[PDB]
Amino acid sequence: MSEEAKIAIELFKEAMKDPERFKEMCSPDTRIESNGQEYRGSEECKKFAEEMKKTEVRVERYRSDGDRFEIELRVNKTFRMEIRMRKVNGEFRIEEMRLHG
Repeated sequence: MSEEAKIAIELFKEAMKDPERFKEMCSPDTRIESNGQEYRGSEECKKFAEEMKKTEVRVERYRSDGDRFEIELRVNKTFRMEIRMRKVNGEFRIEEMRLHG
């Protein structure tokens, strides 16, 4: 429950700190939407992470399912971020994430 997400939340937060670590988390399934602009796939997501490197994160909301985790964050320039992740073999994949600020 709390722990898995913590790890999952922390991993994303740690991935926010390390741009290349973020590149690892992505799969071809990954879909990202930012300001009406869409990024989809392994390569495209890694390409997104580089742009995000140019940037105090607060977790406003969190939801838990065994397979998948839905997380809603506050980015602080202030923005709101929603992330959906699925746990695969002790590793976490970013199934989707949308940043609407």
